[PDB]
Amino acid sequence: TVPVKLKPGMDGPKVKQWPLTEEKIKALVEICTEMEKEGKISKIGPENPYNTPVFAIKTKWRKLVDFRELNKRTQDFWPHPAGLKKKKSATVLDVGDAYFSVPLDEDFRKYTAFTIPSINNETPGIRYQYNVLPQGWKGSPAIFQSSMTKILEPFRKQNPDIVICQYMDDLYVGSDLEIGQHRTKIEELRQHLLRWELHPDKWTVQPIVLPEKDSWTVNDIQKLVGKLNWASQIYPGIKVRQLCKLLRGTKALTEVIPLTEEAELELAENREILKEPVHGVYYDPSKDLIAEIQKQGQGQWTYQIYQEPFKNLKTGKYARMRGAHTNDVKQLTEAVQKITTESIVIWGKTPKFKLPIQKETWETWWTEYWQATWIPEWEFVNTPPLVKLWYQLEKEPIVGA
Amino acid sequence: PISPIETVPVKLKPGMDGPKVKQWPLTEEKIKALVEICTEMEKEGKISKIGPENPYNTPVFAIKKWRKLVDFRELNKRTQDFWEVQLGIPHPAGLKKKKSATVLDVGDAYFSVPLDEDFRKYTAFTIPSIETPGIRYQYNVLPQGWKGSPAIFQSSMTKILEPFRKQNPDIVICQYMDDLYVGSDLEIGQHRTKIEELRQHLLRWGLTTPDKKHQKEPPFLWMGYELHPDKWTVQPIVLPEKDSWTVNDIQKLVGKLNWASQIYPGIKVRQLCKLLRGTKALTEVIPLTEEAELELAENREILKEPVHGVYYDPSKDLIAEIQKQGQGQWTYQIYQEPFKNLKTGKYARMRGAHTNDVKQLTEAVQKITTESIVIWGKTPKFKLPIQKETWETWWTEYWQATWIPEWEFVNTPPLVKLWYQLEKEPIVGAETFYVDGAANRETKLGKAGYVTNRGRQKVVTLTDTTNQKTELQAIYLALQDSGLEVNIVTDSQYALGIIQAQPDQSESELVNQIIEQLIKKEKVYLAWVPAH
Ligand SMILES: Cc1cc(S(N)(O)O)ccc1NC(=O)COc1ccc(Cl)cc1C(=O)c1cc(F)cc(C(F)(F)F)c1
Repeated sequence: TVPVKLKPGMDGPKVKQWPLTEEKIKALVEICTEMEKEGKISKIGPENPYNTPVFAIKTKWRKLVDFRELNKRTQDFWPHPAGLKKKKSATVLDVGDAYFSVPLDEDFRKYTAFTIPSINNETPGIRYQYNVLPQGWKGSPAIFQSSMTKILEPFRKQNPDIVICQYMDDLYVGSDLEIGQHRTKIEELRQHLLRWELHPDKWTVQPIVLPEKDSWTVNDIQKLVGKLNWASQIYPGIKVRQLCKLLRGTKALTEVIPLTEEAELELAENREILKEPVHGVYYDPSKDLIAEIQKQGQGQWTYQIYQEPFKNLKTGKYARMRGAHTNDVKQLTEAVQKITTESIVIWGKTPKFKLPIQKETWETWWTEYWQATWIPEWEFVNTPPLVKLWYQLEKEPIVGA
Repeated sequence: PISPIETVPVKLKPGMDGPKVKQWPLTEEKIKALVEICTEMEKEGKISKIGPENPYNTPVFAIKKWRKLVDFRELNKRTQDFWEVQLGIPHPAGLKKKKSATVLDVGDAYFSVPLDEDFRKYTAFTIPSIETPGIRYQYNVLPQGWKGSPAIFQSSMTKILEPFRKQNPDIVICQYMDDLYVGSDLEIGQHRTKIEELRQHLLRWGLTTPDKKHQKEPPFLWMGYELHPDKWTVQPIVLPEKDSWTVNDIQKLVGKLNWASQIYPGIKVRQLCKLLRGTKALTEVIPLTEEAELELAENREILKEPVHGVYYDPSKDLIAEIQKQGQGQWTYQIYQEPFKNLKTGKYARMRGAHTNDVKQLTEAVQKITTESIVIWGKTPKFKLPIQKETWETWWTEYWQATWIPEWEFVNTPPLVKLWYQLEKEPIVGAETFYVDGAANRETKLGKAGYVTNRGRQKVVTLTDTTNQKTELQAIYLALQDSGLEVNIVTDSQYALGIIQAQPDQSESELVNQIIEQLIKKEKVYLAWVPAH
């Protein structure tokens, strides 16, 4: 086994276990009892002070350990196929079981210590740590690196067309073949792997679209002007001078105001300026990727990925999944997973999220709907009224798709 | 007898060394007692006479016959950290109803487990002399008072109860400190036999269990609770009658009163808390007001009530109902069968800078939900004093992600509703007030006013004000002077916040005033435009 180390001066994770539902606890006990038998994990004592949270997801239950903290504290290791985002179609594959075969440095195991909580604190938790490479750990894909090339070299070489990228436990397979032929090449790989539905191009960036009024009212201009003013932070060429001149006086909020020809042009120049994303925005590896989400309501969500304020790398909209209506929390996690997934596909790293949800609310229920082998970073924020109003103006399909 | 269980490898914190604390001098009377006590422990195999090669040492003391007391604060300061010795304590409402439950005190079991031989050196302590070399020892077992003893003991007890548990899945054993609570639905004779099987089993591992003189029997005192076979109650609460109360006495009192409001309905401490204003010392005597005497009086009557709950029945529904006692105050009870509460509670008035009742409601839900997942491993069916339509209208159009688990409506007033709803669009035929506020943030002298489209206008000169307050006052005036339908235009960034949140309570007196005004109108539309 290769000796893995924590980053200099970094101590092990000592994250507390969040309470779980009985259903979920029983599951983990079963899963862990079996793993124990297979010598994948071993119970530990109190002398091991470290801890990483764990939980269960989805049919049967799957175990998911939140190594986010251990990953940060884990040493770094020694490419992203920019051709992945271009392929007509990509399929995600869970290659986590791969690591269970590789053993883990014994000196590093103590850090993988996790706990299965007990209902009503009637008994102490059940502490375990890993013997083999764990799923969700930064080091696992890293160590098992050489072994993943070997099993992939043939398939790749055979199909030098298809692009394959690996992130944590997932394997992203990018191709251009038609559906059937794609799924076919996938199963071909599966099989190959069994012995040991995204569309990147279709993701067009949407432009803001200023309202088109038959006749404008004082209010319509006030709102339109507020949005533009704000939006001037992105497009400096945006002007609201002539518009703000129509706004002189103390007219009824509902009174119709005829537009002068300057206002006409001003709005017209403004519409042109909005026709395309701002010039000069490029991705920077040395910097964190940022994902901000705003709840638009009616099941609609708008997001923006960027590293520098107002210099978006991508922006978008997400509409709740079928049967997610009464659950805001559900819609958001599904949005996070989708935004996080596109991020991986495009940049090969997950972004940190600015979630318009209260810490407690999110932390109480997000795992009930989580489904990825990974977990991004997040912070909770207070959406500025205007930022919401702005991206609510994004353009949408003539009819649909 | 010491336990034949393997030791847990302990180490001193990063880099630091074992303690070398000086032995406080003692009286012949005390040294005498320590010599005897220690001789016993040495005999029992608990401590080992060691030599001078040990540079470490911890101070020993004698208390009241006499009892030895070793001070490991230093050692604990140098001893590695351990697993959080189960910080969460069990709540009676979460214990499953069982035909029989037995308590097994495994106390002196700190002295019953072996100490990592490598670490024993750090535990060295010294018995004085009348002067000459004192008698030196070190521990061979978990020292009482040492940092790792609780965790190592609990870890040990867990290993030990492992086989027995697998062989008796019907039986349930709870581990809490130096105690074992063993319960089952077996026939009382069968239960008793298994208990004895266990004593014998623990005995096998060097864990002496109680004798008939130390054996506890129902009811059981549990963190202020009395656990009876088919229900729990709370140990009577005592309110010290006096004719002279100091600040300290009053706070003390408030403290207990606050704890009792959880279980008991109707507890109040406003007039009593009032007594704490401007206090200069804890010993300061504060005379009780009339209202205060009355309060304290009625509370005593409330505590004289037989408030009880029941145990958990994992086969029946878990229902949780909520009421809005007052603004910001919420009460709840979690039961399975009507009136048979597992537990009840109350949530202190949150003083958020700006929020609304429907929000606070969801926050209460959440706390209860988290609390439930902890106590029962499940989340309750909610019975909320809010109409599904009211919930639907607020949530779907609220800037923040929010949610409530499966719930139903229960019309038990007062209900939680939306105190107002800003119009979606401008109002036609409604005066339009263009409000504005400005102030020298330095001299704090400002002006607030408006100008409606109908020609009505006003301006007020304010001193000792802030710009935020002038702008807010601008709006207040508009609402104040406007009719039941008004359109308000402001370039206030904060108002932008009201439009999004539509709060019905806040920290600002101003905002609160405005809210009253807002609530009162029949139709209000707030519009924001960039300043200048
Ligand atoms: C209190 C009682 C007496 C009898 S009886 N007929 O006297 O033997 C039978 C059941 C019960 N209790 C129940 O049905 C439900 O309670 C229980 C159900 C199961 C178990 Cl293992 C213990 C209890 C307790 O009463 C109990 C008492 C304590 F002091 C502390 C704790 C603990 F620390 F674990 F939280 C639990």
